[PDB]
Amino acid sequence: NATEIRASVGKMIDGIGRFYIQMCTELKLSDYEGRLIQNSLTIERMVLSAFDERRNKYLEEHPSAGKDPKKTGGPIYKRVDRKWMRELVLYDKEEIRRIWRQANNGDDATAGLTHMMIWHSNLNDTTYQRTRALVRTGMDPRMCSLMQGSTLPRRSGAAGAAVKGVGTMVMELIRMIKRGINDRNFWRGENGRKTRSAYERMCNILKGKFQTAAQRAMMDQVRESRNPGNAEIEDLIFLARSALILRGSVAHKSCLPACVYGSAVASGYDFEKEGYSLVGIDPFKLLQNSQVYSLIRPNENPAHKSQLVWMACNSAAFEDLRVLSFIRGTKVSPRGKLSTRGVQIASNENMDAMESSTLELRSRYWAIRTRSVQANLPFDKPTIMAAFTGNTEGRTSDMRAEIIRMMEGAKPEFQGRGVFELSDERAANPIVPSFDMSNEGSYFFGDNAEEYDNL
Amino acid sequence: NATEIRASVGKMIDGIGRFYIQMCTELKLSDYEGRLIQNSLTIERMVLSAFDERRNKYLEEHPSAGKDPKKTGGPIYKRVDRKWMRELVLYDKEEIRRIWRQANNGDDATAGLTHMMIWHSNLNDTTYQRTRALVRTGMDPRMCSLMQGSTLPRRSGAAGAAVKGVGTMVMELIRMIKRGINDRNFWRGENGRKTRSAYERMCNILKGKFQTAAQRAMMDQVRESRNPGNAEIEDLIFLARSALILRGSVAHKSCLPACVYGSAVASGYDFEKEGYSLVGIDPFKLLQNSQVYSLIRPNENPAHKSQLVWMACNSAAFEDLRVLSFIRGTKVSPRGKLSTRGVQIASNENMDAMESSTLELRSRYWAIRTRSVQANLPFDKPTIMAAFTGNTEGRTSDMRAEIIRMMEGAKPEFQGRGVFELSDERAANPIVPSFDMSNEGSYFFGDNAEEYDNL
Amino acid sequence: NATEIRASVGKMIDGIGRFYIQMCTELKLSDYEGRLIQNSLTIERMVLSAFDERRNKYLEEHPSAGKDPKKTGGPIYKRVDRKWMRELVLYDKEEIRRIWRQANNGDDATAGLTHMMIWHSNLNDTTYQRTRALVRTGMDPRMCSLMQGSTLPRRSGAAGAAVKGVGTMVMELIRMIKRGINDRNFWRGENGRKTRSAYERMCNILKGKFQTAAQRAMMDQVRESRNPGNAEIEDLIFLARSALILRGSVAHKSCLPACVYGSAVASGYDFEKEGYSLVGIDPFKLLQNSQVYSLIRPNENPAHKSQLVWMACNSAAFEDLRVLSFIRGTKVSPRGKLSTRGVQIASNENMDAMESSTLELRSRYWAIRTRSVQANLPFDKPTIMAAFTGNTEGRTSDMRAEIIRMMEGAKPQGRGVFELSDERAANPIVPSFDMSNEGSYFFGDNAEEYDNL
Ligand code: NA
Repeated sequence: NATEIRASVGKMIDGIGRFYIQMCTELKLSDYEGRLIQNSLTIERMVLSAFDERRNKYLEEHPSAGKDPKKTGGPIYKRVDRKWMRELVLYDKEEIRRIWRQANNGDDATAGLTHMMIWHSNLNDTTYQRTRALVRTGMDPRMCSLMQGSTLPRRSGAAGAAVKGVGTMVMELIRMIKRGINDRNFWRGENGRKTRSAYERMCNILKGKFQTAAQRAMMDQVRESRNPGNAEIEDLIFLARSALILRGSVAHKSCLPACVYGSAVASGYDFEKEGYSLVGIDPFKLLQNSQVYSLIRPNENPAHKSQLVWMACNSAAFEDLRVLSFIRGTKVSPRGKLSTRGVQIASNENMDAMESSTLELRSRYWAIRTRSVQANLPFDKPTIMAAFTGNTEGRTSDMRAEIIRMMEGAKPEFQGRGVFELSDERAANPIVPSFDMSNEGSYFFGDNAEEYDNL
Repeated sequence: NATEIRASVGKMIDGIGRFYIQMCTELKLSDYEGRLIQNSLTIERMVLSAFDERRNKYLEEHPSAGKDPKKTGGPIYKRVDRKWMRELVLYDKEEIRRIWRQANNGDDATAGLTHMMIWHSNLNDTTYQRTRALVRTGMDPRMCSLMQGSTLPRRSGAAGAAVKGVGTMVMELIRMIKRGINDRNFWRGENGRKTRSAYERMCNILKGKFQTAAQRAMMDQVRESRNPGNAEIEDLIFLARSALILRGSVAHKSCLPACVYGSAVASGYDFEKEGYSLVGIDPFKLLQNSQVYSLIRPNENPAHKSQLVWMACNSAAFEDLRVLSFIRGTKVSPRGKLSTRGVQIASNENMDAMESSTLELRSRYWAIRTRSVQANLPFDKPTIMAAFTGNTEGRTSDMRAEIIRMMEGAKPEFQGRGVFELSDERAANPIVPSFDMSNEGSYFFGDNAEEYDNL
Repeated sequence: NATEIRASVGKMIDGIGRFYIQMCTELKLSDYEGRLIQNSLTIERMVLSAFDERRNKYLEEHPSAGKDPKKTGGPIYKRVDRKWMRELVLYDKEEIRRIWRQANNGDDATAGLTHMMIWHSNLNDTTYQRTRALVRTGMDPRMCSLMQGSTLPRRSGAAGAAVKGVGTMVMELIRMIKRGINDRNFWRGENGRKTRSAYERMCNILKGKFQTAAQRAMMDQVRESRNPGNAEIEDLIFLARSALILRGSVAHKSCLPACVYGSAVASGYDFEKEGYSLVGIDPFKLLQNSQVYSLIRPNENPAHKSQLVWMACNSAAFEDLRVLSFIRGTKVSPRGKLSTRGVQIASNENMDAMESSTLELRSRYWAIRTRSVQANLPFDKPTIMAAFTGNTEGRTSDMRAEIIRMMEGAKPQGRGVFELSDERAANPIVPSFDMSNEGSYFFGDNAEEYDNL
């Protein structure tokens, strides 16, 4: 029955590929322009917008975007007369829906839509900073390593929860609890009932993330509080600090851009026959054989742009760079050292100086997510100081004292990688890694990237 | 009437040059020795000392320096027999005053004295750290980016105030308030009236720096407190933290050393005819055409010494390094990464190992200070954490809550730079910069420079 | 009489060498294998274990190690058939004691045992991080620069105490005071008298470290408290923060591995004739003439492994890297920038990928510890913030206010640098620092935690 899931997962990868090929024909893009990752993002955004229907389920629309809510589109980049031309294309949302379902043989393929949504979330996590959003909710900016999927749409329920990190959940809870503090009628009446049911659902999702009985117990107390306030906000802050040392269980999905899937179907490949699994070597096989191009701004390093895309494709922004450097075979530097900005090109950017280069998406080894010798690496001092702080004042409980005790005695042993040679297609001989101890361990060390809430 | 100001500003630049030429002839310096920036500083110090008359208005004299208060002087460096010789010269302050007024055609030229004072202030800001002075006044050492002109003399009135930053003002206020806490007779008597009038003047100067109505309002409350104490000190600390995010308006004057002005007049240049403006391209033109040399210690990078002087000449220590790197055309590294120390050579240093090199003071572009596409860059995490802290305990108010609300929701839209080609003398086509995002943004990131209070 | 101490110190250096030569012959190691620093560490551990007799005086034994407490040993590495072989050797502790005393001409040579113990402490200080142990005792992890000899054995006598830093002493006091808070029979009875006598001894040792009258006075109050608790713990935390700015006086002993001493005696050298002094040029002379090899893991920089050993040999982990870089002649990078791990090889590590390289232990200059132009360097911002914090709330006293005043107004352990050609210390060298280098060895530290094993 495990190969039956591989057939269904391959069936939707086939669907994303079939759709992207039709969109390239529809937009009349050359083979090079079809492999441009900037064009792939625009095509992906149109489907999520067409099926969203202003629900904020698959993406988040601009306030301007809601000027003609029956149409969707974005920038399409073409190479004309030795220069890069940008044009704003528009299609009817009903037309885009028709083409998407047509590529999936009449089906809706909600999973195919979700797949591209998580790929966008992984790209935003690897690209943009979230420290300003943490400060608004009264959080420590040093918890940036807990923000998995913090850019997901507001109403992406089932799909988003699996990818969201502990800090992302505490943020959506603190945001919601602070909204209750203002007006007392928030949690009362018919309207209140629905919001209370979502409150208990979010608390249970976050409870499932924690893998210690003490952390789960404190989340139970927060959920049972019929009228939450500043007391629960402080408990959630404390639980966020524990997540730094006593890490929660967060799922990482390796979602590639649509152009990769499309260019593999164009050659000739039946993902429904061969099957497909996001867990093992299948994503690495596609990236080794892939050919993706990207627009590049002046004073940008195309090797750093490649690391940005390669890391987002593997959902590795929150993993140890010393492990990523071993798998990649090249130093995976922290984000602050990257001479690059977002993959997307803003509308105010000038096209005259824009160039393109080949994205380097290959790896020396491949790895399977494992959540048997193990070498465990220490946390950096900012993580240690952010975790063991603020416990000298305020609320106290038997559960807080128990959690702090587990934090102090925290063992080296969670979301690991089993490294194998590319020639070892069947995962015969696991490779014991040999880390370069001079590289930084956190992708967010000295982070200087753009803030997400800028547009 | 705008060209009438250019003629008067050119008249004092002519005066500084005429004076420096006379001092080189007076001291019998070679053409190379006249272009040595160590000699330029000594000559500049003698004028500020001659007209100060122990007022602490243009400089700050050593306690030893007041052993013969009728004379002034310093180290003069000459190249004799393949080595650098240092000698201590002494002149009567009346003689130095006579030579200064003779070069300015009998005038006093107070503006010319101020100009060299601000140039010394900009050099000290770019060179020395002030974290120990911040700790003495109970401040956050991470507010080092608010210490513009923190080395200006205490009794430098109107001219110095325009250059002083928000943190410099909070320091001089807290220093003054703590002396009021100690002695109860402070605000009483003739001294009390004067010191209270200076207190209200400093509060209004700092109030003018802030560009939000809420910040100005809190400064009014601090001024109206007829007997200030620890309550106002805590308000001033909070306002300093707000200045990190809601930046004040501080004036930056590009003041070049006297040797540059002197070497331009020596060739033949009438700054009174052509005019001169510190705002536009005139300082960049002088630096492009300039030829300045500097003594250099062992294990010092002459390129890093050049960045130190070039940054001080443009008063850019408190600006974004990614903008300075674009204008300079070369990476403008943070101060911690500079393999250099102060420009001045201490009296205890050994001359045998001393060498000299050519200062690289040229730039790829020039820029005019503007206080129209704009790309806004995030603050580093130490700035964010220093700004949003300490507000959980202690004082709360309608004004404090309003300021924090503006800080949390602060938009990126704080003085910018307008970049132009050197071939674009009339500022026709503005250049949209392309930053290298791998460079650090703060000149004080990982700061390791000497403390200013050591001598 | 100063040359009489040089003769006795040379007498024990000769003993360590005589012993190591006998151990190489006993273990049948080649000349190369005798110069492998991994073999030297194993040999050194066997002597400390044989004479310890489970006292925790010279080392700290593993719980497994106490499965046959009459024997001792460790991993010995040999080069067989182009590969590195590891074998676990075992010897009777009485046999190792007999071989050690025979090399010192029948004497016990406790100083020689202490010498290798301090060398192990210096290596652990330069290698492993102690931030997790700091958090357990409620301390600031930024006080890592105060942890000299924090890995020394529990019952290490006078010699070990002298090497311990201020933060190491506050840790052993807070640990002990927290044990008194829990159980009250602690300060009562025969145990109570002894444990109280050790408490007053530790307080006086730490009092001697401080070199300001105010800091010494606050330690007196901590000692006189007949029943200490959380009040003294907070006083000790405050005194540790003062040590960041008002540094204490801690002794640093340059102890080289036994293979260095052994390889110098093998050639032929009478340390008892020439004498030996850990203070001056003698350790630098040995390192200049030394030839030491080290096993090296994949993706490790042998130049960084060399810096690790050279720094531990000079007990320099807690000194300014800008001074160490001037003496070394090469940039001495912070520990976070080093592409290396511990010198020792764990039992779970695979020998197939292991290689060896030559340790670069030479220096451009030598220096004598001096505790006359002086150039003083600023503290980094984490040190400043860790020192001036927590004084807004809690306990207050005339002594705390006096110490903070001395900290805020504090004016600027030195090194006197000389050329290698200047053996008689004629011309002191005024250093010329590279101001781009980081000043603290622990800046951005990413090394393994000492307690994990
Ligand atoms: Na970056």
